[PDB]
Amino acid sequence: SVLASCPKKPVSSYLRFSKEQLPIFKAQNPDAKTTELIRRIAQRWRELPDSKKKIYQDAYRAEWQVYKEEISRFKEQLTPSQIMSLEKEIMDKHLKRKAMTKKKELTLLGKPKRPRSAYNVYVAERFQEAKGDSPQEKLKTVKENWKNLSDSEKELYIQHAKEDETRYHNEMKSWEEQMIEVGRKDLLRR
Amino acid sequence: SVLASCPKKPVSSYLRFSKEQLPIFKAQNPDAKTTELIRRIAQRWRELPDSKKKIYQDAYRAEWQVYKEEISRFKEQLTPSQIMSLEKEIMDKHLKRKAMTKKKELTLLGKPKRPRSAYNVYVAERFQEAKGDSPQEKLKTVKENWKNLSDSEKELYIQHAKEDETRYHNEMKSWEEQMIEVGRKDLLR
DNA sequence: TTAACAGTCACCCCCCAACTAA
DNA sequence: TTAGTTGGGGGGTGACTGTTAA
DNA sequence: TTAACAGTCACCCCCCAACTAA
DNA sequence: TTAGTTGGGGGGTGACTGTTAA
Ligand SMILES: [Mg+2]
Ligand SMILES: [Mg+2]
Repeated sequence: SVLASCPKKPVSSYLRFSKEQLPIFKAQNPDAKTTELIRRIAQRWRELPDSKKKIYQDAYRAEWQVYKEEISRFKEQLTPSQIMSLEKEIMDKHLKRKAMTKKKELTLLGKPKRPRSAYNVYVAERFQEAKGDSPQEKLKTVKENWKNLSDSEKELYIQHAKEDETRYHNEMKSWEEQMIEVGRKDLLRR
Repeated sequence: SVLASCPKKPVSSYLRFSKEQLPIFKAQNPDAKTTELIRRIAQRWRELPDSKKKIYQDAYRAEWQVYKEEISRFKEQLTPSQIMSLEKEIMDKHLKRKAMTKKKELTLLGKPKRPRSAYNVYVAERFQEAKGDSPQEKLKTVKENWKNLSDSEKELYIQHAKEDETRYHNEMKSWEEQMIEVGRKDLLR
């Protein structure tokens, strides 16, 4: 909101060149992957004479002066609630990024999945079957049938969830052992 | 601060017992460490019959109903800016705790200080002599003097800065080997 | 370090809810 | 308490390939 | 997982600014 | 950029001893 309307920083010399060169590179090489294009765009930039590189840098320097003005004026007109709101959206964005990043790291390290409850096994073995014109609607049907489920049938799912608790404790022991060895005792359950 | 005036959740049964016992234990054992008293308080709690622990738990349950009311009333009168401020205050406190925890740990583990620059070694030797009756004011007089320092005499501090940098590397090497024994690649790069 | 550009991909997050380890 | 787990549609995003500089 | 109580200790934080590795 | 480093005054706080439960 306040962060969305906040002036952004100008784009440095190379990225200006890249932004403009990517479409003309993509047009001439349609089935070439973007990584391949950027590799060559970067080459062209490094092979570009400094008389021309400078032109892109001068544009950036002049834009930096517009930005310095725009951000100063923007921050002067912000009320205390808007300043704290801006600070809160920045930190909230930063924490979601940092969370997502650590969830990706833990997945690459091969961290075991947490235990699947008796309800989770019911969702797994009874989702796609149940009526519903949407996944949200299908979960409500599964939840309604989970409540209506007899105590004899609940014991079928309680058992599967008991076997998954055993598999979590065994998998966590090996993973945690492995993590001590890889020098990552910080990841262990305290 | 919205958070400061925010009703706090009731203390659970053990902590109620602790709050009341600590003064009695402290009076009867004046030269005992608080840690030693809490250890004994925790044992008296463990040893307390469940008929008596249930009394402390009933107080808590009844107190939880007062809290549910007080927090509901409090949140209804909060403004969108105050709601957003409270949420920010809670998260800010949480992050400061997590930062401090990592700073204390590194200090516990004996992590060395980073390398200090020519400007740092300059304010380390001449801060005393600097004019001012406040640390903030008298540090300001060394900045305008750091600028007015000729580059020839400024070179005298950059040699002594690198003298310290070599010491930092030797301490860092010893600490990092002692940390791979703890088993923490998380603390290295 | 990391945000600043972009096309494609493959992975994560939100929501619906319930359950439960940390 | 939070967060992650079952399901997936329909959004959102870091890594990849690069350089610059705040 | 962490907030909820407390006494003591040995730090840490935040301000003023400049400088600089990551 | 951020964060940490030089200085310290003037407050703030996690570890330590513990259990409960949101
Ligand atoms: Mg997303
Ligand atoms: Mg990139």
